[PDB]
This record gives sequence, C-alpha cells and structure tokens, in this order.
Amino acid sequence: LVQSGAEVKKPGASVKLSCKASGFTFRIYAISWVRQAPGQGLEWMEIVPLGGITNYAQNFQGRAAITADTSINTAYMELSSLRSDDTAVYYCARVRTALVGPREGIFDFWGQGVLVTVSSASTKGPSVFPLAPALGCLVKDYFPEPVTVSWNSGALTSGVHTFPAVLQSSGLYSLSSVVTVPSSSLGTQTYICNVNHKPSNTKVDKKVEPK
Amino acid sequence: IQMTQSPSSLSRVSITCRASQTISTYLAWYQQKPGKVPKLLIYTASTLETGVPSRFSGSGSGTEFTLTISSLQPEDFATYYCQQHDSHPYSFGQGTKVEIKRTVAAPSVFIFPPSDEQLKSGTASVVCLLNNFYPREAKVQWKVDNALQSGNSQESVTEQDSKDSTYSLSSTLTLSKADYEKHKVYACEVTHQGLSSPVTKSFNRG
Amino acid sequence: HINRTALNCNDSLQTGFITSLFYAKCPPRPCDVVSARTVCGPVYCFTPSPVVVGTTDKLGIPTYNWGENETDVFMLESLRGCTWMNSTGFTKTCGGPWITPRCLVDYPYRLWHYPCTVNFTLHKVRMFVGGIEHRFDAACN
Repeated sequence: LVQSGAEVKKPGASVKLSCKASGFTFRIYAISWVRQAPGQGLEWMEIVPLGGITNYAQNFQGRAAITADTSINTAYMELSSLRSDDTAVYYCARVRTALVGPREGIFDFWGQGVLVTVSSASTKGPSVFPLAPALGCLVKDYFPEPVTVSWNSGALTSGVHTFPAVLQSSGLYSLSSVVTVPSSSLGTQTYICNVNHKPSNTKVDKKVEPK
Repeated sequence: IQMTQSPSSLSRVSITCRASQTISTYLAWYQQKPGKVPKLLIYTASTLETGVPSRFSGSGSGTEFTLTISSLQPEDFATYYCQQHDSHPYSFGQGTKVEIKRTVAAPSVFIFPPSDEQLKSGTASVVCLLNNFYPREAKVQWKVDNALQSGNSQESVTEQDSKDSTYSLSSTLTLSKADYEKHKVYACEVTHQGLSSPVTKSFNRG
Repeated sequence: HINRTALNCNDSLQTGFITSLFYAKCPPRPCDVVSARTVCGPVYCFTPSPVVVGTTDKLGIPTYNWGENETDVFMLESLRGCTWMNSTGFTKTCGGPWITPRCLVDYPYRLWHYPCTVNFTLHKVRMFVGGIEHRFDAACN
C-alpha cells in the first residue's frame, strides 16, 4: 500500500491522488482517505471497496470522487474545485468491513501520507536576512514548502531551534532558525546558516555577524 | 454525528471522548506522533489491537468513553484521537496532546532589529525570541513608541525539545520601511508563568 | 481461511444489496447441494447453533478459489436449515433460521438476509438438542 507523490496546485483546480494495495484482498477491505490540516485534527473525508460501494462525507460529497477500478488495486482519488483551506496532508488507510472485520469499519493500517498545497502563489526563491545579536537566520518570502536549514554544514547541532514555517498574508511563507552561543566565542567562531529551498533549488549561505 | 474530547491539553491519566448521539460500544482509539502516521490502539472501546501494550486500556459505553493508561513510557507522549465507527459518516475528535511536565523554566527573551539588507527591499521584520520555557502557554505583546500592536504579528512555537523538554517561541512583527523609520523605540513585552514580573526587552534605532 | 467465501455478486438489477453486506444500516425444500457460483456472501447453516459453511468441492476438500471455479459447492447436507444470498440479491433458504414462526436464530448476518427483523428482541437459549448443549440467541416478536 503506497500513495502517489506530493502535488501543489493553484485554487479552483483538480488533484488526482493514487494509492496501491499489497498483502491483503482488495474487494473485502474498503479503502478510505483521511485529511489532516497543518496543526489541526484529523478530517474524515470516504471509503470504497471494488464491490462498488461509495459513501462520501457531507462536506466533500460534492467535489470528492473516489473510484476503485481494481486494475492494479489503485483506488484513485480526484478532488476538483480546490480552495485555500484544502491545504492538508492526505492519507490512504484500510478501513475494515463487517465481513472479515470484528466491527463495521476500523482504520487498522494507514498510508504514508501525501502533502497537497493549494495556493495561488508561484514558486519563488527565499531571501535570507541575518538576525544579528543568541543569533539566527530569517528565511522570508519563499514558496512552496519545505526549506532545510543547517549551521556550519551541520557541524553545529546543539542549541539550534528551527521554528516551523508561518503562512504570511501575501501567500508566501516565512521561517526563522536561531541558535544560542556564549558571548566569549562571539568574535572567535564564524557562524553561517545553510538554507536550501529545493523546490526552487536556491542554496544560501549567510554569514551572521553582530553590530 | 459529532464527537468531542474533554481534555484540551494534558500535562496514571485518562482521556475522555464524548459523543452527541448514543452509540452501543463502537468507538476506536488512535495514537499519532507529530511527524509519523496514526496508529490504532483500541478498535471497539474494549478490545485492544494486537501488538498494543497491555497498559493501554479502554472503558465506557453509550455517550461517553474513556481511554485509561497507567504507565507513561517515553514512547507514549503523543496526540490521541478517538473515532466513531458505528454509522456513517465516521467522525474523529480534536486530539488530546499529552505533554511532559518538568520544572517551570524561565524564558530567555531576545529581540532582533531588522537587517539593513531587508530595509533596502521596502519592508522590515522585527523578531522577538523566547527560548526554552515551560509550559507552552506564553503571551507576547509588541509595542512601538508605547503603542499597542496587533494583527501584524505572527508566532510559531517549536515542539517540545528532547534534551530538556522545553518549548521555544519566535514572534515576527512585519512593518513597512516607511513606518519603521517613523519611530525610534521598539519593545517586546513577555508574560510567562516562570516570570514574577513581565520582562521587557527593547531597543532604539542606533 | 477467508478464501472459502463465494463472492459471485452481480448487482444486475441495480438494487445495491451489497451495501449492507459490508456495514450495518416490508409487506420449503430440504437443504442439499448448492453451487457457489450462484452464492454471494457467507453461507450460514442453522443447527441448534449457527454454523458457518465454507466452500469445498464434491468430496469436501476446502477450495480457496472464492467460488469462481465451477467445482466449488456447499455441502448443506453434511451439517445435518441453511440460508445464503444468490448472485442477484435474494435470500435463498432451505429446510432457514426460523425455528419458530415468530422467532429466528440470530447470527452476524440476520439483518442482511432478513432486513425485516431489525425490530426483533433477542433472547438467551439453552437446550440439550440430542444430548449436546447449544447456546445461541433468538429474535422473536
């Protein structure tokens, strides 16, 4: 059981999400999909065995269409007319059935999880600004997720706090990453953050200095 | 059909899961760690999933259910969601975050003026850092020339650290280049449990 | 073990009976041999206690082909009522679970084979039928 790759699309469009099945019978167990917004709970967006049974949720019943098509046990997933709040990670889990399962339907096994981002902004490289004095780097105006930050090519891993990203009003993201060091080594050691925005392949090395 | 968990935040202990309609014991529990995949624990309020440690127990029936755990191992601090699997639609609840408890640590407040490289772009960003503080609850209030700021500040809290089980917060205040030059005093007021007085860290443009 | 189930379900009449096969949600021949290709779902033969019957061949060897090959049948006479659902969604009976014209032997698919028995009351039954003590539940009016 493996899902498809992460996709990013602009609002008002459609996303096709795939899945697979291995190690169990496809007709018996139904295949469900679960949504989880960043920093929020689990959404119950539902299920479909290849017997032809589908029961969507109330909110997603309009635009979500889940088809089985047991050619290679795919259980596709198409969500049209996207919106900004649809930005969430989607899962492909096995929900039980009253046939083989002890109860009506339990999610005994889940999928890897695919990230789907819905924003009108285009791919833009970041702009790193220094936080001169504790010190850090400020990654601002980048899209889309993710962005990796390390210090001294990874040689400094103690006292490093990389804060989660924040969605700004302009649709772009902004991330901060600080580090605490004693003042006796401020004018001795050179600190450089290693920012890599792979969606744009923009690698930045900013030397942080006080004053 | 609606679900609701009673404990908003958690710090032997149990978690409650109350429904709106009556259900004759058809509730499931799940464990999700931040970054990993949800894992099934109990699938019918009573019977636990094969492979789940016996210390994870579940009781309750009807409108209210309970997830009872006694021993708190390091492999248990995560978010726990309850699922209703009686009738359609299946519905989860707002997961309860089981946080660690330690000595109340005082936050280390630092403020960072905007960089000159950013000022050449027509916008400015001021950062106020809070490092290693417990609990997660904090309160940041920006002031520019002793004027309240709200609506332009955005916060971001890290997960609980592994070496000392503490949190870290970084508030970003985004102002325009024009309005940044119109004032000379910028302050960051912090209110935390580990502080007997609201510590203030400020600076002037110079 | 699960391979011994006839899943020859062809909803040609478009009635969607298979929905109640997977989850829970109104106006006499003796049991012999029945082909699996005309059976959709589990087969429940009713002794004093409800017993599930698997898919075998003409001799009784358990076949694991989901009732696809024509050599798959059910030996209802070897469990000496039985009920099952056919390919188009009809509760085919022989002898079913109606011990009493007002009661009915309960089993995990009582509501799928007999939907008009949801509002029935369950009772605990204990009796020595032929010396063997059977424990099961009924569904009377």
